[PDB]
Formats: sequence, C-alpha cells, structure tokens
Amino acid sequence: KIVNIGAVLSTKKHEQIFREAVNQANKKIQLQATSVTHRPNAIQMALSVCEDLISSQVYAILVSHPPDHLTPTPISYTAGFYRIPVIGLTTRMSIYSDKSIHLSFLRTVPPYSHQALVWFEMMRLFNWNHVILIVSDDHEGRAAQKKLETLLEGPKADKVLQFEPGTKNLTALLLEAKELEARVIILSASEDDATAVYKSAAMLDMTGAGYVWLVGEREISGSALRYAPDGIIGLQLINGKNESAHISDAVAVVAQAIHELFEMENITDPPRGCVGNTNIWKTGPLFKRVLMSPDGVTGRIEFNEDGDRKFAQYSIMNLQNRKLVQVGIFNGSYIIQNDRKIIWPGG
Amino acid sequence: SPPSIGIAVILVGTSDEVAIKDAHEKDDFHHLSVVPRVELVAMNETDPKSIITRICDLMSDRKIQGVVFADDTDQEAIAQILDFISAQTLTPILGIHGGSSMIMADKDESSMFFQFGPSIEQQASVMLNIMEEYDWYIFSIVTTYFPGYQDFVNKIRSTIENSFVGWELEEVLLLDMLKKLQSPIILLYCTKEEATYIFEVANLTGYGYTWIVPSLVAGDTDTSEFPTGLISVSYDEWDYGLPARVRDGIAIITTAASDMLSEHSFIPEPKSSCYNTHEIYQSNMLNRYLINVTFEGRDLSFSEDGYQMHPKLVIILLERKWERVGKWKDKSLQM
Repeated sequence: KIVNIGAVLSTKKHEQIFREAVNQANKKIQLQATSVTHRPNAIQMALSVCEDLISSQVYAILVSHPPDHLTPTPISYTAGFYRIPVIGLTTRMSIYSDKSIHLSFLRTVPPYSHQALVWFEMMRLFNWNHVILIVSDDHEGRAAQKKLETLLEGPKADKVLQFEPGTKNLTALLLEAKELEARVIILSASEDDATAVYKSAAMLDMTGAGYVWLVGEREISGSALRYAPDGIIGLQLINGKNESAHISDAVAVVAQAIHELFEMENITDPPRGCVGNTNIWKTGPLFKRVLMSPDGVTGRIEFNEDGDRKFAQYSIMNLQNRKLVQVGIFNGSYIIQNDRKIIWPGG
Repeated sequence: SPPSIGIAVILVGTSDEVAIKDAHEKDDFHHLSVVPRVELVAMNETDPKSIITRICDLMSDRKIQGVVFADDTDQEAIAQILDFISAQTLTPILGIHGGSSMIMADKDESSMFFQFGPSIEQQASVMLNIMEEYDWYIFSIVTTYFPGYQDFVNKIRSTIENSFVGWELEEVLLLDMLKKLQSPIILLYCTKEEATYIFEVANLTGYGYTWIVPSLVAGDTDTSEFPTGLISVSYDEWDYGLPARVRDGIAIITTAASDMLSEHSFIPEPKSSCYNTHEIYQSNMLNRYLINVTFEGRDLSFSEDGYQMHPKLVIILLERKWERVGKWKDKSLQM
C-alpha cells in the first residue's frame, strides 16, 4: 500500500527537502509525499487541506510556520475533525498544547511556556528566592505564569503583575514593581509588548544596577532587542527556526511510527477527501498514541503528555554592549555556562 | 421602517425544518429597530469543507449579518471550525445544538462565536448547590489531566474556601488515564472514555456512596461500567427543542443589531465574501451588544469566552435511564 504523508511548508525549497526526506525514508509499504505552501488567507488554507491533502488519503500532516499572520490552526482544525495527526514544526504558542481544542497535534518544538523551566534553574543557580513576574494578560503569558508557578510549588516567591496586550504606557505597573521592592524581574510578553515595558522601564530607572531582567525568546527578538535594556538575559531555542532539520527529523519520526503502526493490527485507511466523509478516522487516535509513544538532527526527539517536544536546549543569551552573547546553554535538565563571563545590567 | 438583516439558520441533519420555520415566522420583531430576514439551509454533509463552503457561499450571495448553527452530532470539532469561521469573517455564529454547542473554552480573541451551553465552573456550582440542599458537606474530587481539570477543582475549592459553613474536602486525586480512599460523596471529572475505565473499579461504588459528574461524563445520554444512581449536570435537551433555540438565537442576533442601531444609528456592513478581505471596530461593537441581550425579561447574556451566563441546566439521575430530577434557574435548584 502507498502511504502518503502531507505537508504545509514555507516555500518550494522546503517541500523539496520533504519529498527528499520521504525518499531517504523508504529504506510492504511505500511512502509518498504530498506538499503545499501556505495560503495567506486562512479560510482557503482550510479548504486546501481538504482538496490537496486529505483528498490524497493522508496519514499525517506536517506544518511549518514561516519566519507572522500564518498559524497552523486552519490545518489543525480541519485535520482535527478526523484525527489525522498534525505535526507542527515551528510554532511555539501554548494554545496548541490544549488537547481540548487541538485534538491531534504534536510538535517537534517546545512551547514558549516551557521556557519557565529554564528560569527556575537560573533561580536555583543564583539563589533567587523572590521574583516579580510581569506578564501580558494573554494565553501565552499566563501559560508561562502557570508553569513557573507549578514548578515553584514544592507561589510566595512569584509576585505577578498583569497588563493588557497593546498597552503602550506601562508606568503604573512598573511603579508598583518599585513599590514592591523589585530586584529580579521575569517578563513574558510579545515582541511589541515587551518593547512597551522596555521603554517604560528605561524612564523610571529600572534597568540599572540592582535589577535583573530574566526573559524568554520573543522578548529578545525583533523589535524588542533594539530597546531591550543593557544586561538583559534572554533565551534562544537551538535548531528552533531551522525548518529543514525539523522536516528531516519529523519525517524520521513519522516513518518509524508508520512501521510501528503497521506492526499492529486492524489499521483502517484514512478518509479520502472531506466532502462525503462525515465520520472520524477510526485508527487515528491510536496512530497519534503511537507517535507520542530516538536520536535526531535537532536533539533527543521525544514528546510530553500533550505532544509537545521534551528535551530541548536553549542558548542562554545576555545582551552585552547592545549585542547578544551566549553565556551558557540549558542541557535539558542542568544548565551549563561557557567560557564567556556574564554581565548584569549596570555591570 | 425597520431595516432587515439576513440571518442564516443552518441545520445539519436537523429535522424538522417545518417546525423550525413555523415557530419563528410568527415572532413579530417589529417594536425593534431591526427585523430579521431568515433563510434556512438544510444540509446532510458535516465535514470542514462542506460547512465552510456553505457559510462562505451564503455570505457572497446574500447579505449575511448572523449565522445560527444547530447540529445532530457529538463532534466537538464542529464548534472549533465555526469559531475559526467566526473570527476570520468577523460575523457572529451561535452554536445552539449538537457539536456546535459543545462548549469550547479558550477560543480565538477575534471570535464572535457563542454557544448555547454552560462552563465547567457553572455546573461545578450546581453540584455544590445540590450538596448544600441535602447536606453532603464531606466529599472528594477525582480528576484526570484532561483540560479544564484544574478550573473544575479551582471552582470547587474556591466556593467553599470563601464560606463559613463546614465543608470537608477529603482527598483530591489526579489520575493518569490508582489508590483507594473512602469518601461518601465524590466529584468525578474526566472524559466519558476515561470515565468508564475509572468507573470499572469495585462496581468504591454500589453500596452507600453516590457519584456526581457533569456533562463531560454523561455525554450522549441517549447512548456497562457506569454506576446506577449516578447524578449528573447536563444541558436541558428534553424541554427545549430545536425550534425554541433557533428562535432564541434569531432573537439574540436581531436584538443586538437593533440596540446597536438605536444607539449608533448604523449596523455593521455585512461581509463581502470569504475570499476577499481588505475593505474590526464594527465587529467588537456588535460583540458588546451580542453578549448583553435582554429578551422577554429573560436574560440571554453570554460570557466573553462564549458560553451563556444563565443556561437552562438540569440535574439528572441514572434502568436505561437518565431522568431529570432537578432544574437550575439563576442560582437556585428546584428538585
């Protein structure tokens, strides 16, 4: 039987790698590749998954978010009607960890919320037992709050202050950080949100000596880096935005998992098109259970209970003289510092 | 005088289209600043492409101001799709039956999708009110990692933390898919697939202990491991037929549009199509009117997250045999 594996990738250069990865993966079943680019209008993307992917009887769809405005939701929802497993490769927003909405989603990347797992260790590495946690009243920010809170719970150290996304003037919040005797500050915002905090903090003298700014990847990215304060510590997912390596790895994953699934018995054929197939792929949930349950280009490939990637390292970054330096690397459990010395805000 | 707005009432295998037509076509929405022009569409194909290519085609031919969706399935993926549709066309959709009403917490910021149904916190409140009636102040909770899990536990522990009466929460368990503990009243919270495996122990049950789960466990009440005497919270799917809900959804869209025009002297321009996009402020204004619609005295407001503020909830007992034993209106239990 021909088992086709679908993909929604960035451009033709990447769909090339995917069909080449399927090619170098066929070494009873033959695997064939069916791939498309994203459609900038997401309704038509939902119909393109029906007419170009599920119309080919797909066993799993992989989806790359390109370097904004294109989300995997149109593919997750459509394929999520049946439960054809969808393997994201790039997007890290924690909305995709909620299994009660995204019903057959795995991703070879950790969500942004999981970066709290590093700051925990920073605290345990610097004896920071009292933090002020500044986050956007957003699903992603509170995702960071929730996981930082639970791994702190062994939340007195956690003093949270919320701001509504799109708030330009944040003098009130940071003024309250001053009233709370703020020293170490963790922030979880979007790029243009983090920018707002950054400017508000450099105008009441909240970035100088005595302050520690601990921060994830989005806050040290794009627009936010330009105005990010001198001495801030950020994060950076290794092999994160490398779409190729994730295509190659996830193709290896679905290959091994296709073998393991055909080793089982009573595996039905996926639906052939959307119009007419109102019923669910019977052997879908089992196949994803196989996918969630090796070694690869990006690292130790393994998923947690939601299908999110486990065992991922972060480039630990410090902004020295308005330039990002790697002061260390997060093993995946322990956190290791390299030769370079760390500089705090002020010095 | 009152302008007409186009509401699509889409019925997916939802007989009978006659009883639904006749019920609303006598509601005189004059005495409103806006009156509805309803166009039903009966469909048999319930897949993402068919639903999408129905909504979009209806938008491009007629001027569609609101969509009312009723379903005959237990497929939650319906709701997400329509909430995904809602947001990308900024046109209101109300999921009033079936999978369109399977409550979807945590959905799109841009969404205008609202469901006839309750939140996890609301039915938890109904549970603890059942106990307050018959004085079961000693209970447990047993939960899986399935989402909304903590929100449920959170709601229980909160309503009794902020109280003076002597609530005694015994043990709070979090299964994986295994320990023994003895409480007379429990609160099970999980999926109906995982519930049967959990219910498979000491068919713990069957002697002097009652068990109480919500709509998440009762599921399709018209469909071995389940205890006899199980008490559940569920939406009123007995004395509130599809005609009554189609008509209520119509009333909500029509009243929202009317209140907006009687205050702002205009209602939103219907959406050109799905393919085109270019030519947000109008959508959010109507959203504000949509979630605060008072009709027939009856308060039909919505939460900003997409569920009703006051759903018609019923307390059911488990022969076959789920049977209503109580009703919940506002904050009271008539059992």
